[PDB]
Amino acid sequence: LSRLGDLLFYTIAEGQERIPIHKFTTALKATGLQTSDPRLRDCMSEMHRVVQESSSGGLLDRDLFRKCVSSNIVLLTQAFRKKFVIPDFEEFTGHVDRIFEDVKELTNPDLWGVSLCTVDGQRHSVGHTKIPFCLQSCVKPLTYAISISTLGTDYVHKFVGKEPSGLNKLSLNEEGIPHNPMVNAGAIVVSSLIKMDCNKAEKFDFVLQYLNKMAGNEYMGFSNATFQSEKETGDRNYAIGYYLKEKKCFPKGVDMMAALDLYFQLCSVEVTCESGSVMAATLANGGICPITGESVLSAEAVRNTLSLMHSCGMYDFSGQFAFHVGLPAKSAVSGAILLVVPNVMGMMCLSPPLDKLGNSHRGTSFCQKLVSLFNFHNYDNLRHCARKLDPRREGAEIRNKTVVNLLFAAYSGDVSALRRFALSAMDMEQKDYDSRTALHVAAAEGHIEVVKFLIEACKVNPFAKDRWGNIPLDDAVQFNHLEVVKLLQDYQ
Amino acid sequence: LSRLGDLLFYTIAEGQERIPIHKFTTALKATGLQTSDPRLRDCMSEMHRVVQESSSGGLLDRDLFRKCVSSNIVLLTQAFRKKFVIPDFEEFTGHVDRIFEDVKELTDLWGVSLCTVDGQRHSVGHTKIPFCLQSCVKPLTYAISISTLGTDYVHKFVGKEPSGLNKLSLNEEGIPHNPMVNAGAIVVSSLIKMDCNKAEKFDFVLQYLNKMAGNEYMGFSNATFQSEKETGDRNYAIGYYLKEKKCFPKGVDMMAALDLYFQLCSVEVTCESGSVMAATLANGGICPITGESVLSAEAVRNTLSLMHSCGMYDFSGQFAFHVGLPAKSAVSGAILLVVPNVMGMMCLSPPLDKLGNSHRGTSFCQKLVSLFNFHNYDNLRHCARKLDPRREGAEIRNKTVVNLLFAAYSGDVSALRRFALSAMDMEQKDYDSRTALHVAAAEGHIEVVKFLIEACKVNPFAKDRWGNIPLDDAVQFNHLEVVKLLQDYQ
Amino acid sequence: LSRLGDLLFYTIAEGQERIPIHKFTTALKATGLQTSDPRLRDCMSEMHRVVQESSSGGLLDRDLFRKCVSSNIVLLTQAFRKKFVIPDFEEFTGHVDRIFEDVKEDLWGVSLCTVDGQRHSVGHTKIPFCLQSCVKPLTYAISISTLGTDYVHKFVGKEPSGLNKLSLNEEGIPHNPMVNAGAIVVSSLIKMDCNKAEKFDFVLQYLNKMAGNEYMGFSNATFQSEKETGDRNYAIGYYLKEKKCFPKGVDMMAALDLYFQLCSVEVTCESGSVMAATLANGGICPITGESVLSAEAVRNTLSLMHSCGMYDFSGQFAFHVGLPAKSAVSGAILLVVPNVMGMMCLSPPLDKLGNSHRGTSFCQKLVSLFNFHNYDNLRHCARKLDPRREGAEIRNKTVVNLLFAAYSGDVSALRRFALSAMDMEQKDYDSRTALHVAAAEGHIEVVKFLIEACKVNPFAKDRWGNIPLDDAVQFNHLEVVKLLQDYQ
Amino acid sequence: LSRLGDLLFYTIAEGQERIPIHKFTTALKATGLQTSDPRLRDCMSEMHRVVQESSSGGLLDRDLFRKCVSSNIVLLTQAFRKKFVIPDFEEFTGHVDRIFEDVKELTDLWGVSLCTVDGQRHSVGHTKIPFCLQSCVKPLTYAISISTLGTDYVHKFVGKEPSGLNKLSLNEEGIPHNPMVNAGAIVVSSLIKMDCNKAEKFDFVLQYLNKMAGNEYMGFSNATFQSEKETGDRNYAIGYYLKEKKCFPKGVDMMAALDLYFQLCSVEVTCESGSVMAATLANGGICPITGESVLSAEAVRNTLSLMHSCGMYDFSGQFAFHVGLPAKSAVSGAILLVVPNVMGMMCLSPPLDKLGNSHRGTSFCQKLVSLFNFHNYDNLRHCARKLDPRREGAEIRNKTVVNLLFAAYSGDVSALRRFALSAMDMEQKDYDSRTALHVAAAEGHIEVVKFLIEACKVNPFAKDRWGNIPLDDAVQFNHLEVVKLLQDYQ
Repeated sequence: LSRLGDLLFYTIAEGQERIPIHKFTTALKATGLQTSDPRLRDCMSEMHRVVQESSSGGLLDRDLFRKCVSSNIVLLTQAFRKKFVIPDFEEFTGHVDRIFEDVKELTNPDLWGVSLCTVDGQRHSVGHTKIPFCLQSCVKPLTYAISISTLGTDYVHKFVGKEPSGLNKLSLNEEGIPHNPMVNAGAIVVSSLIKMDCNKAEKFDFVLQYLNKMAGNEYMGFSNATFQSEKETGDRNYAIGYYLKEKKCFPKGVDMMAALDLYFQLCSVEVTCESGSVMAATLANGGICPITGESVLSAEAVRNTLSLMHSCGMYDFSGQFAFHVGLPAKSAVSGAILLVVPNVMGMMCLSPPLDKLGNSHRGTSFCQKLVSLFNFHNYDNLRHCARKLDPRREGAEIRNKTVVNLLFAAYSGDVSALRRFALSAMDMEQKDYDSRTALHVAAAEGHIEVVKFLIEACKVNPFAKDRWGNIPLDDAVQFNHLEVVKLLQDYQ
Repeated sequence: LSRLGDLLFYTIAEGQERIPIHKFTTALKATGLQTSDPRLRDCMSEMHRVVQESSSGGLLDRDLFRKCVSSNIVLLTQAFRKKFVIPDFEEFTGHVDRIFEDVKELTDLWGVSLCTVDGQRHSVGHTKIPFCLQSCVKPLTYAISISTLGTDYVHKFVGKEPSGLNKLSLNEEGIPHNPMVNAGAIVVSSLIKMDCNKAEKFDFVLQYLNKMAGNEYMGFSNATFQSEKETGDRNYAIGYYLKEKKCFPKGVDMMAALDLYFQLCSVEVTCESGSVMAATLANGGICPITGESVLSAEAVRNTLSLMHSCGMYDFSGQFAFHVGLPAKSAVSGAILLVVPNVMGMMCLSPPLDKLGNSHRGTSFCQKLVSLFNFHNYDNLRHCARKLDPRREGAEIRNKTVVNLLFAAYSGDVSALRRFALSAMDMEQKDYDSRTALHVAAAEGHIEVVKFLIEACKVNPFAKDRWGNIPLDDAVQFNHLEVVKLLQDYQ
Repeated sequence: LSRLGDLLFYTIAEGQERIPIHKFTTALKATGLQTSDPRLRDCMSEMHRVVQESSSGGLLDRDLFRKCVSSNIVLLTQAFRKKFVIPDFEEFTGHVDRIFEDVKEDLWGVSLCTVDGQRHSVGHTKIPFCLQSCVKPLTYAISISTLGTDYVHKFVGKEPSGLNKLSLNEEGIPHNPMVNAGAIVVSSLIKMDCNKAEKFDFVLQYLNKMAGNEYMGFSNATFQSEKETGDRNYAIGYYLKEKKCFPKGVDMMAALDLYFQLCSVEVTCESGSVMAATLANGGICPITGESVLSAEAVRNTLSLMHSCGMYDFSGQFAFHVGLPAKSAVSGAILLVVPNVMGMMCLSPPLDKLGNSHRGTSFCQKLVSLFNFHNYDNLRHCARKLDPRREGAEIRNKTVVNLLFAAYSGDVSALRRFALSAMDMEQKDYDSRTALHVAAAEGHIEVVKFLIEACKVNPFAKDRWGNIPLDDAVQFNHLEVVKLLQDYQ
Repeated sequence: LSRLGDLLFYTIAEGQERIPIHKFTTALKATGLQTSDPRLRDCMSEMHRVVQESSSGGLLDRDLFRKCVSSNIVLLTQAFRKKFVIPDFEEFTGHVDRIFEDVKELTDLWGVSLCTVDGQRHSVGHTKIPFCLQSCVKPLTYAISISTLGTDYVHKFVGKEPSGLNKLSLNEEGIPHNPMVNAGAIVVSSLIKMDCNKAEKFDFVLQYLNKMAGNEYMGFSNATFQSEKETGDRNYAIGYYLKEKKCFPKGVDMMAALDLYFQLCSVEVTCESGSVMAATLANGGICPITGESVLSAEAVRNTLSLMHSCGMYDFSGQFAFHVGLPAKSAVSGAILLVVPNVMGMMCLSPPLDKLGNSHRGTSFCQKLVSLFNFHNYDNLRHCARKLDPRREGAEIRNKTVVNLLFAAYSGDVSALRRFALSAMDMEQKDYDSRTALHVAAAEGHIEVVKFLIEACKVNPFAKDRWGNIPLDDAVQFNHLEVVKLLQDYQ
C-alpha cells in the first residue's frame, strides 16, 4: 500500500531529500516527546543500525524510513500532524514556566520543582524534578485503584466508605466502616484486601507490579530509612489499626499488623517528579498508561479514584480545592502534590514547606495559578473560554473561526444570527485574512435592511481602513447602487 | 453559482423537484430543533405567508425553498451538517424512551425533559405538568448573586463546602455552610439588591429566571406562597438565628429577606422550562436556545461546583460517586441535572425516598450515566461499554478552510505542510473563490507561493466575482519577484 | 400540765423577774431570726398589746408568757435552745462577712436564708433584679409536682448537653429543663386550659409561697424587651414547633410569651435567698412552714440544678463547689446547700462563661471553708468548719473519749486516734491527758504505748501543778515508776 | 465504782446471774459487728482463753466480763448504746432480703454486701464468689493519685468533667475527659510513682487497696491479666494515641502504663472486700472496720464527685437522677455503691444491660434508694414515704455531759442555762467522780456556783477519786468569796 510515510518525511524535510537524524530529533522534542520515549522504541533502533550499511553513513533517505517504521506510524503521524491533546506545546510550557517562576517569592527551601505528563505521552519538567521523595500517603488512590479493579466495585466498598468525613478524627461512618480510602483508616483497610492469600513480600511486589506500569517504568524505589521510621513512629496508625481491629471491620481471616506493615511499605515507595508526573497521567487517560500504551487499571477503577481525590484528596482543604481549582489532587507531608487534569494531563510538584492543612504552600499556589489561566476546572465551559486559554485546541483556531462564521451571512439575509455574536460580547472589530468585516462584506451589496442593524445596534466604527485602503463608499459606486450611500454619510 | 448552501433541498428532497411542507417539519423535527424555536420564527412566519398566497400552494421548488430556509442557514446547516453536540439525536432519544419504561417496574406522574447546549429538546412523560421549584432555585438564586456582586463578596456571608452530619449549624467562620441548604439560601436571597421593595425584588430574580429559562413557561403560585408562610416553621427558626449572630449584611430585614426566599421557592415551571435553565448552566451562562449572556462565567462555575458537592443533601456524596453529574432535587419529586458542555435535564416523579430525593428520578439518572459516558470523571476515548453520542467519531476539530487562509496570512508554511499530509483539497472556496495562494501573493511570501504552486498543483486561472486577477493585486504591492515566478507557469 | 414556758423566760431573763420586751428583741436577733418573722406573727400583736395595758409600761413577767405565747413555743424554744441547724450564727455570719469583703480585692451583695428560717444579708441585697433563667428550676419544680414525674419528662429530658446549644436528645426531646429549649417546653405544660394572664399568676402563686410572700415583682421593661430581642427563643420556639415536640393541642407563641413573663419577674437578694431555701428544704418554706412543692419535685430540681444549672462551670462547679446552683446574665447566682441553707448573690460583672465573677468566686471561698460540698464527709471535717454543730463540740467530745478510753485500758482505741492524725496532746477542761488517766489506774500496757508510739511530752502540768510521778506517791504503785523514769 | 460495763451484762443477760456463750454470739451478731472484726479480736481471744483454760468454761461472771471487755468497751458500748449510724440494723437488713428476693425474678450469680461507716457488715446471696475489678479500680486508682500527688498535678493530665461523647477524644486542652473512662484511667495509672519497676508499681497500688479494703480477701487473677493483654485491642488503640499527643508525663512509656492498668483491672475481690473499699470512700478516706487513714480528704471528695457524674458509663445521667448515689459498674456484672456518711455497698450479677450495667443489680439499687432516703437530694426530716434508718428522727446533737464540764470551765453560764431548760440533771459524772461544780469550783466563777447550787440543788460535798474536797482547792486558791457561799448550806 502507498503508505503516507513519505508524506511524513516531506513535512520533516523542508529542503533536499537527504536529512540528518539529528534534525529529526529536533522537531520531535518540539512536540514535547523525549528521544528516550518508550512509544517509539522500535523506531530509533533501526535508525542507529543504518550507520554502517548505508554508504553515506548517516544520511537517511525516503525509502529507508518506510521500512523501519511499522503499524505504529499512526502514533508517529499524530505527533507531527499536531493531533495530540496539547498542540503549541512550546508556548504552553513557557506559560507553565512563568507560573513556576512567579511563585518563587511565596515562602531545604531551594527544593522547588514541577513535572507534567500529557495523556498523549507529551511531557515537560522544570525545577528540581529528579530529587526522589516518598509517596507519603499519595499512594492511597493508587492502592485503592489497584484493589477496586482486581476485586470488584462492591467488594472494596463493603469495607470502606465512598464519601468524606468532614472533620485524624479516628471514627467510622454510619454503616460501620471507614469513611473513605483517602484517610488512614480507609487506606489501611483497602491495603488489607489486596492479595489476601499471599505473604508480605509477595503482596508488596504485586502492588508494586501495578506501579511501574502506572508510572511507565520510570524510577520507583522502596526506601528503607522511611520504612524503619514510621514503624517506630507509626503510633497514629497503630492506634487506627488496633481500633479497626477492635471494631472488627477487617475482612474475615486477615492479620492486622501484617496489613499495617504493607501499608508502611507503600508509603515508603520513593519516586521523582518526572516519574510522579507520568503517574496519574494514566489516571487522566482512564486506566491506560500514556507513555507506553499499557492498560493498567480498569475503567471503573480510574473513575472511582478520581471522584475520591475530588472529595477527600486534599484533607481539610479539599472543599476549597474542589471550588477554586476543581481538579483531583492528593497531597503529602513531604511537600509534594499529585494533580490530575482529566483528559488532558497529569502533574506532580515538589516544595518542602507545608501549610497548616497538610498541603504544600508553593504546590497549592501553583495549582491555583494554573487552573486560573488554562480552563482546566471541571465545570469551566469548554466553548466559552473567556480570558482562559484552552490548550486542547491550537492557538487562534477559535478566534479565527468565529470571524469566518460571522462574515458568512451576507446575501441570504441571516439578520438574527448577528445578534448572538454581538450579544455574547464577541469583538466585532476583528479583521479577517483579507481585512474584510461583516460591515464591509454586507456594505458591498448595499441592501440597507442588513447593515441597518450593525450601525444602529453595534455602533461599530465604519472608518476602518482595509488593506487596499478603499472605503465601502467606493465599493457601492463600483456596484451601481446609490440608495445605501445616503446612510453612509451619517454618523458624523 | 450552486454551492454547499443549496444541498439543504437535495438532502431533504432526495433530489425530488418538489416537496411537501410537512416533510421539512418532520425532517427538522429530527436533529432536535422544534418548530417554535426562538431562533426559527422567521422561517415559520415566512413559510406560511408566501405558501398560502403563492399560486404554487403546497409545493416547494428550489428557488422557493432556498428563500424560506434562508433566514436560519447557520442553524439549519449546523442541524443538517450534524454539527450539533449530539448528532445522533434521533437514536439518542430512542434510548431515553426504553430506559423511561424500564424505571416503571422499579419504585403515576413521571416525566423527563432534556435540552442540549445547542438547543436540541426532547421530552417524554408528563413533562408539561407545572410544579414548584421548591429547592431548585437555590443554585439559580446563588448564580444571580455571583454575577452582579462577585464570588468574594457573596461568600463573605456564606461558605462554599458541604455541611455533612441539621439546621442552625454554622462553619468555623461564623457563616452558613453553603448556599445549597435552607440556611444558606436565605442569606444569598437577602444579598440581592437590598435597596428596593420586596415585589420589585422578586421580579428582578424572576427576570433572570426567564432569561436563564429562555422565555418558556413560568408561574408564581400563590397557593404555595401563603401555604408555606403559614407553615415555614423550620425556615422561620433558621431566619431568627441568622439575625442573632449578625449573619445578614448591614441594613437587612430578616422578615423581608426571608419572604423573598419564599417567593422564589413558589415559582412554578415545567420540565421543559427547567431543562433550559439547566442547559443554561451547562452552556457556561448562555441560554442554549436564545443566545444571551444571562450569567457570568465565574457564576456558573461556582454554581456547578457546589451543585456537585452539596446538591442532593445526604445523598450528595453517593450521587457524586455513582453519577457524578451536578444535580438538585426537591420534595415535589423533580431532579434538576446539568451535564457540563453537553446538555441539561429535569425530571419529575412525586414519590420520594427516605433521604428526600425522588426515586424514579435518581433511578433514571443512575441508569442514564451508566450508559452514556456522562460521569464527570468517566473518560473520553476509552468509553468502555458506555455509548458516547457526543460525536459519531473522527474529530469535530478536523480540517477547515479557515486555518489555511489565516496560515497564509501569517506565513506559517509549516501548518500548510501539516495540512498537506491529510490529503487536503485546496479547491474548497469561500466568498473569495481563491485558495491560500492569493493571500501569500498579496503578502509576497516567496516560500509560500512556491510551495503551493508546485506541491499542490493549484489552478492559477481561478476566477473571482470581484474581478481582479491575482497578478493585478501583487502589482500594486510591488511584488516584482512574485510576478516572475507566477508568470513562469505559462 | 406544767408546761415549760416559764423555763424559756428564765434563760431569756438572767436577772430580775420582770424583763422589758426590748430585751426580748435582742437575743432573738442574735439567733438570726428577724422580728418580722411570719412564724411569730401572733406573738408580735400580743406582745405590743400588753406593753401599754400593763401598769409597768413594757415589763414582761412569767405569768404573761403562758397566755400570749402559743403553739409557736416549740419553735420559740428551738431558737434559744440552739436546736436550729446553724448555732453560733453571730460567728458564722462574721465569716460570711469575711468572705464577702475579701473577694472585693459597684453593685455587690449576698443574702442567705437557713432551712430553719434563720437568715442574714450583707451588701446591696435590697436592689431588685430580674430572675433571668433562675426561674427554670422553679417552673420545672412547679410543673413536676402538679403533673407527675413521668408526664413532664415525656417532653423534656433529664440529661446535660455538654456543648446556642441548639439540638435535641436521642429520644426527640430537649436535653433538660435548664436550657432554653427545655425551659420553654416545661412552661407549656402548666395549666393547659388557661390564658396568658391566668397561667402567669398561677405560676406566680407558687413563687410567692416559694419565697414566703416576700417581694415578687413582675417588671414590664424587661417583658417588652426580650420579645423584640427574643430571636434566640423565637428560633428555639419555632424549632420546637417544627420538631413537633410540644404537647397535643398547645399553642407555641403563647407558651413562649408566658416564658418571657417569668424571666422578667423581679426579686431582691433577700427575697431570692428565702427562695432556694424552700427547695433546700423538701418543698416546705422555712419562713412560713407551708408545703410549697412536692417531695419528688425538689429532688428532681436539685439533681438537674447540679448537673446543668451553671452553664460552662457546670462540670467544674460540681467538682470544686459541688452545690446545686443556677446563674443569670443579670450577674446573680442562686445557691442551695441542701439541709443547711438557701442563698443568693449579686454582682453585675459577668465572666466569659455566662456566670458572675464575684458570685462564683464567693461560692468557691464559701464551700472551701464550711464543709458544704456534697461529698465532703460530715464526721471528718479536716480543716473545714461545720456550722451544723456548734464550736468546740466535736473537739471537746474527742478529748473525753480519748481520756475515757484510757480509763478503760482501751489500748486498741488509742491506736485509732493517733493513726488518724489526731493530736494526742489535747488538754481537757482540767488539763488531764490519757497518760494521766492511765497513770491513775496503773494500766502498764497503756502507758507504754503512749510513750513509744505517741511520743507524748511528759512536761504537761495540770491546774494543781501535779506531775504523773507525783500521783504515784498518792497511790504507792512501784512498777510504772521505773517505766516513767525512762524516756529522759 | 459502778463502771458502765456492768450494764452491758445486765442488758444481754436480762439480769440473769449467768450467761451462756451462744447467747452472746447472736447478741453481738445483732448491731452488725462480726466476730472476726479486727477491733474485737482482743475480746474474742480473751473470751476463748478463759473458756478453754478454766473450770467455769463457757460462762461469764460480772468481774470476768468487765476485765475481758475492758480493752474494747468504747466500740462495744457504741454497738450496745445503738450509737451506730444504723441502730436498727437487725430490721434494716430485714428489708434488704425481701427486696433481694423481689429483684430475683428478672433476666445465676446474684449477691449483695454492705458495710456501714461504723463497721456494720451484712451480706446475702453469692457474695463470697470472687470476681475481677474490671472497671471498679478506676476510682480507687484515681484516689491514690490525688493523695500523694495532689488535685492540681493529677488533673493537668486529665480533665475533671464528664464527656458524653468508646470515643477516643480529648475535652478541650489535649488531655482525656475524666479519670473514669478507659482513656483517663490509663493516664492516672501512669502518674503513680514513675520511678520504679512495673512489679513494685502494682504492689504499691495493691497495698493501698488492701488498706482501703481493710485486709479482707484479694486476688491477682493472671488468667485475666494475660487474656486482656492478648485481647485489649481498645486499650492498645487508646494507649498509642496518648503518646502521639504527648498526653503522658515526661519520662513515661505507654508499654508500662497498659501493663499496670491491666494488672489493676485484674485484681480480684468479693462483695465483702469491695464493699469496705466503698465504705472507705463513705468515711472520707478512713477504713470503717479498721480505722486507718488510707486516703486524704480531698482525694475521696474528688473521687465521689467524679463517680457521681461519670461512674456509670452512659446510664450515669439517668442514674444520678433516679438514684443519685455515686456508683461504678463493670462488665463482670458488679456495681459498686457509695452512700456518703452512711455506708458502702457492692453488688454482683453477671447479665448486663445495653449500656454495660447489670440488669438485676441496677434494679436493686433503684429499689433501694426509693425506700431508704439515701438519694443525694432526698431531704432529712421530711422523709415523705421513705424509711430513714440513719437516726429514726432523733437529734444527733443531743445533750451530753461533756458540754457541761467545758461550759463550766469557760464560765459560759448561758450554755448552762440552755441545758437547764431541758430539765436535765447536772449530777451526770465522768470517771473522775466530778460534776460541773468541781470544774467551776476550781476556776472560782462566782456566778456559776450560785447558779449550780440553787438552780439544781446539787450536793457540794460529794466525794472524789482525787481525794480533795473542792472547798480545799478554793482555800488553796484563796477564793474567800466562794467559801462563805458554800458554807451557807450548812
